[PDB]
Amino acid sequence: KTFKQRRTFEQRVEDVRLIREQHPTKIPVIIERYKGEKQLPVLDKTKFLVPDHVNMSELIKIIRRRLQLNANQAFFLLVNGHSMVSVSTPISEVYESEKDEDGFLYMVYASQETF
Ligand SMILES: COC(=O)c1ccc(NC(=O)C(F)(F)F)cc1
Ligand SMILES: [Cl-]
Repeated sequence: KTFKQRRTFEQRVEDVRLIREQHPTKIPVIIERYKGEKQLPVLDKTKFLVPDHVNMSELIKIIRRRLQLNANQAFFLLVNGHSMVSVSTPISEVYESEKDEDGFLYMVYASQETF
């Protein structure tokens, strides 16, 4: 079901190495619905190439636009399994501290803060 489950550590590593060589200015992001989630829809895809200059506040806005949410639907975004300390951090900086050993940046969303 989940991305890590579908692809071998070997395959996730190689894909990240390709994105480096074909989309060098992009952060390779895995974005996934919380397995519990009842309310929000599933995304049309899993793997996103995010411009390395957008901050986390703008990435939340992008995903809310991609889910076509409305103003008063709740949305929470975990990064590397935990809460974002700050939405104003640039995704280039977030990547350098929160990336996985395979080289993706893993995110999970829900309507509840309690995942
Ligand atoms: C130079 O701009 C692009 O080609 C480009 C890159 C990524 C995305 N999409 C997202 O950030 C996503 F996936 F989170 F919605 C949209 C356009
Ligand atoms: Cl690029």
